Amino acid sequence: MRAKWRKKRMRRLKRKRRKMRQ
Amino acid sequence: TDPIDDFQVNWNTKHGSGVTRELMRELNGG
Amino acid sequence: VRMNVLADALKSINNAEKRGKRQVLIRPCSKVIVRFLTVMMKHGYIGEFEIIDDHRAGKIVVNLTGRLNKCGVISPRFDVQLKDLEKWQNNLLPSRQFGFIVLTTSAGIMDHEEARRKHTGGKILGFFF
Amino acid sequence: GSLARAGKVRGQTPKVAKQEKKKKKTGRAKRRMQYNRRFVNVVPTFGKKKGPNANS
Amino acid sequence: TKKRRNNGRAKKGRGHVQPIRCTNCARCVPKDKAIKKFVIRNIVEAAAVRDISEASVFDAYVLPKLYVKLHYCVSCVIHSKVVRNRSREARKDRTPPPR
Amino acid sequence: GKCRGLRTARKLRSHRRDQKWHDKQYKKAHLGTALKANPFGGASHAKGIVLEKVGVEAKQPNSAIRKCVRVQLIKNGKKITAFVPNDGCLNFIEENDEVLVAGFGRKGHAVGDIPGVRFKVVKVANVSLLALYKGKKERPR
RNA sequence: ACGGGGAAUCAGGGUUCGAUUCCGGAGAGGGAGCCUGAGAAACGGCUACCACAUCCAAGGAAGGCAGCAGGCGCGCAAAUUACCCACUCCCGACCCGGGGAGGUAGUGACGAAAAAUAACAAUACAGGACUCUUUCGAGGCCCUGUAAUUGGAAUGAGUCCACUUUAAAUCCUUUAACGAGGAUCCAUUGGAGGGCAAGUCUGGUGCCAGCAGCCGCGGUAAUUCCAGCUCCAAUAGCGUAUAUUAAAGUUGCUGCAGUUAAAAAGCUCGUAGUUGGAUCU
RNA sequence: CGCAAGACGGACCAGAGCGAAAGCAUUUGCCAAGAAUGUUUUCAUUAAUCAAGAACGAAAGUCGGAGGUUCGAAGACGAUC
RNA sequence: CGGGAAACCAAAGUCUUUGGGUUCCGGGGGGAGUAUGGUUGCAAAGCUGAAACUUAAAGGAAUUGACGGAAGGGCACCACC
Repeated sequence: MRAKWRKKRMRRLKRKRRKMRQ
Repeated sequence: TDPIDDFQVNWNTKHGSGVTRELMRELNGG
Repeated sequence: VRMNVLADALKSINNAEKRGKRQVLIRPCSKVIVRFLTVMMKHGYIGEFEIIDDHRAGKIVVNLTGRLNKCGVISPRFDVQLKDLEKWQNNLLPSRQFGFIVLTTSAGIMDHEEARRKHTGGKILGFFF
Repeated sequence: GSLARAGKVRGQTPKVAKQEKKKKKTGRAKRRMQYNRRFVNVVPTFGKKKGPNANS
Repeated sequence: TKKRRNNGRAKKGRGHVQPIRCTNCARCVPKDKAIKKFVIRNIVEAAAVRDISEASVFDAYVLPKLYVKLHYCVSCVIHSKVVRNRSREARKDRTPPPR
Repeated sequence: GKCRGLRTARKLRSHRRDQKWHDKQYKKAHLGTALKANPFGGASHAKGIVLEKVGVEAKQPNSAIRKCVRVQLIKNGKKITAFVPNDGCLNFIEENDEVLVAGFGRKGHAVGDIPGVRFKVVKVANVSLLALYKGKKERPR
């Protein structure tokens, strides 16, 4: 996987994780 | 068994390491 | 900026000896530089040198006999005791037959052999061989 | 990951008894025998550097 | 590993160079890096020069020329065969082709 | 470059102390996290109870079935898979008996083609596996 | 994490360790408070509470081994419920009494030192050794040894005597009597592809069983597994698992590295820090 | 033929210049700054690098207000596959 | 000159003949710039930043070949025209 796209996927994971955590 | 011939033939086989040792014995005190 | 003018002088001498030159121009001059050069010259490594007097800080033109392999400075000037001198000679000198460590002692600036003769430790200035 | 085969080869190997042999020397005598065989005996070596356990 | 000492461009002593557009693909390519061709071509092609000259109202008209500056990206300049790949040694030759 | 001053001892010492934490062995041996994660807890050996026998497949380049036992340590109750070294030695081990288990020789690292196994059985039922293997001793009744 | 003296390699520099017999400190299941006394916040002193725990006729009474031994438990992990004040010292009203301090002990391979398991033939042999006259021929002149034909000499391991030793004693030492020819009075532990010393010999197994720290070996002619023989490494000692040191100039003070292998902050000011030009007899 | 909007500043334009970097190109004027050079001017170590702190920092992105030509993530279609 | 593994670099030289001053910073490859804590931000996110576990290599420079829906020049009715 391209490193930029790996970072984008990780950032989307973090966005969902911070969405679920309040 | 020629130590040099054995080295030239199967230095790159399962017996390459032992064949190298036998070659070094024939040449010098290795 | 330029600190440790002795380091610059010794580096210039070393670089000119590597290049095979007969004379090197050292500036600025200093008392410690002159003493180090005198210690070098007493042992036949460097030959005669002339101090050019400009009215601010002298320059020195040093004739170069091809006898010098390396001259170096030791920074910082570690205080060396007479019992730690042998370790310094093993670290710095090519052999025990030739090569000198130049110390600065209260008895003046001299090589390690003289410093052991006068029973003085001091501060290490550099070395030459 | 069947454990049924375990010690199969040590099980099916023919059992050969150790032959009875003269006891070997120990200590200084064993070292003396080694020294005599390796440095006092020159006959086996004509200069081809053969190993002590060469069976070919 | 560094292929070229100038990094394939002509930028020394500056940070940013304004981009231009490749004449073929409209790619954004820096002006220093881009491959530039200055084409000074007759408006009338050499085959049609005689026929246009005869039909000229004015004798000795000397027909005009076309002045078009061409900017190329590396991909389009290589594909168009304006530049070619060269050996590791011949790459350093900066002399323009004698033509 | 590095600082060379007569009064730079504190800087050199602090830099070395901070840079030592970028050494894998130093961080492992001084952080204390690898110690709590160690099933042996810093011990060389441990005694456990054989929960079951398991055969782990060798790593890809060569094919075999490695006779291991899943053991539970007595000191901390942790679950451990330990290799039973020689051949037929899995038959010397019965389910639910005490075994003395040591490391595999690489300080917590897996050894050889056995995947994820860093422990080996030394004694079973207070008699060494080598004595049972060589026939010097029999399994206690 | 009790501190130190100090302990584990020597290039130089260092890195780890120090519960542990000497010195200092602290504690006596956990806290706390006291009496006596010169000296204790004492625990082989007391008084409470907390946690455990002993006898009881159930009213009550009595506890503190991190002293020597011994138990249980915990564990990978550690000894005898022995003898004695003869020594070293200590204590007392004391030349006289006492001391599990301390000294002495049938199964302690923690570790360290010394050191057995053999030393000397006629003989055929593969031999060679000072000018060997002969490939068919002096070879205890010098040495090695396949040995189902040899031979005497030496001695301690052991068993016992004499009580040397010692506070009755064991032990070393000493003297006697037996005690060695498969001197059966029988040395082991790990290996034999390489690293790394030493068999692509034989049988079995056939990517199985297993070996293998690493690289690799094993898929019917395995130099690597299971074995036989032979070989070699150390040797009464070897293997293994962990922690640690050197190797590691892979923590670099000596002494590393930072374009592309891991790496110089996007850039510039800036306080502390570090460093700082010549010049005095 | 004109008119109006925003955007941009071709060719000249270079292994040329300037800036700490990001970056900077139509004319003219104003404002403050700057390097180098020249100096037989002045001060006379006032310096170098810099934890802490601080200024600036392409593009994209966010919140308000204008503007909204061109291009254009998203999106809507059309296409050999 | 010199240095580097070389590519290359008048610096990436003046380095086992190793010390001019000073800041930042790396320690096999993954896990991972992830989790968590703190801190900044409206948000997007920024800064600081592990470990368990996993692995014998990953990687750098270059050399030969092979291959290229890469270029140049040639050739063949087992190619085409």
